[PDB]
Amino acid sequence: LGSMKLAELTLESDDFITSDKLFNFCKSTIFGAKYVKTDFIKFRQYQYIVSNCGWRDDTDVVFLENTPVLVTGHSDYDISEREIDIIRLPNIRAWFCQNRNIPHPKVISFPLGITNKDEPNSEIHRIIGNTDRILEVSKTPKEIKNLVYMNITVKNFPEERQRIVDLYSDKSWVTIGKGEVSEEGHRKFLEDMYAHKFCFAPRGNGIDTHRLWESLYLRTIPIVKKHIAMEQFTDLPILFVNDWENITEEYLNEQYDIIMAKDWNLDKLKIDYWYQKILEY
Ligand SMILES: O=c1ccn([C@@H]2O[C@H](COP(=O)(O)OP(=O)(O)O[C@H]3OC[C@@H](O)[C@H](O)[C@H]3O)[C@@H](O)[C@H]2O)c(=O)[nH]1
Ligand SMILES: [Ca+2]
Ligand SMILES: [Ca+2]
Ligand SMILES: [Mg+2]
Ligand SMILES: [Mg+2]
Ligand SMILES: [Mg+2]
Ligand SMILES: [Mg+2]
Ligand SMILES: [Mg+2]
Ligand SMILES: [Mg+2]
Ligand SMILES: [Mg+2]
Ligand SMILES: [Mg+2]
Repeated sequence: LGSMKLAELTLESDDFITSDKLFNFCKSTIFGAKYVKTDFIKFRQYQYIVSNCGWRDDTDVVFLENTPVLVTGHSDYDISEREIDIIRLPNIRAWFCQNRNIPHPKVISFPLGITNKDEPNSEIHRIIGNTDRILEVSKTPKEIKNLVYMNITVKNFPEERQRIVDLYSDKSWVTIGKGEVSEEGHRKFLEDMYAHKFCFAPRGNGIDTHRLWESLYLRTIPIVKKHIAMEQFTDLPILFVNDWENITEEYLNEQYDIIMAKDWNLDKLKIDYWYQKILEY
């Protein structure tokens, strides 16, 4: 009903999606959702019994046969056919997950969103988890320097990321950013991203990527390869590509005009949407 254009996006400091906010939300057992780090699903030693085993100081044993809402994240691991036995539990009303990798209506994707700043005793997390710096940049005048921003660690998924660097590095309509994860390097990254219409947001070790959401919060269009993990985000202004070949200035100019003209479900970018989505169970 209240959909809007990407350029009309406004953010408050608590809007930003992080996995910590959903984990934190689920800590209040009143809301009837159990949060399990995906590793404890993949390497379960019982078919239907799992535990966070002291992750986030949570040592509760979870009986999935008596769990109405399951939420998994804080892991590059996906939910796939290997978890079909858990999905088929008649008692489970919904499975909210990062990296959905099975076309099952019970399994609901949620955005990876931004790095968890509170990740105990981690400098990198403290830096690139700063949502205040995202909010800060998002309120400055958006002045476009170029068409597409490129700043990716190729090593993390080279079959896609190597093609992007090899094909597009030398284009006049591409701006390269050097990887720097200092507090100044992170600010520079966000300011660079903000000053482009698009950024390359290829998948990494995990299918979902922080860069995808960082781009959208800065009202920049992320370019992402089509994947079942992304199939529930088609109502966000993401440019979904079949492959990484034959991206041209004329192609992106046209896609910019089409995407910026449409209305999008931008409330999906705000954590309150996913609180309410869980609260519906
Ligand atoms: O110059 C830069 C570049 C990057 N960054 C930060 O670094 C983050 C990660 O960028 P990288 O390309 O190195 O990492 P990836 O995108 O491959 O991995 C990310 O998404 C996929 C998940 O599986 C990974 O756990 C997550 O780190 C960016 O989202 C951004 O927050 C900077 O702060 N400055
Ligand atoms: Ca690069
Ligand atoms: Ca193509
Ligand atoms: Mg069992
Ligand atoms: Mg996961
Ligand atoms: Mg998951
Ligand atoms: Mg992280
Ligand atoms: Mg990381
Ligand atoms: Mg990029
Ligand atoms: Mg992809
Ligand atoms: Mg063309």
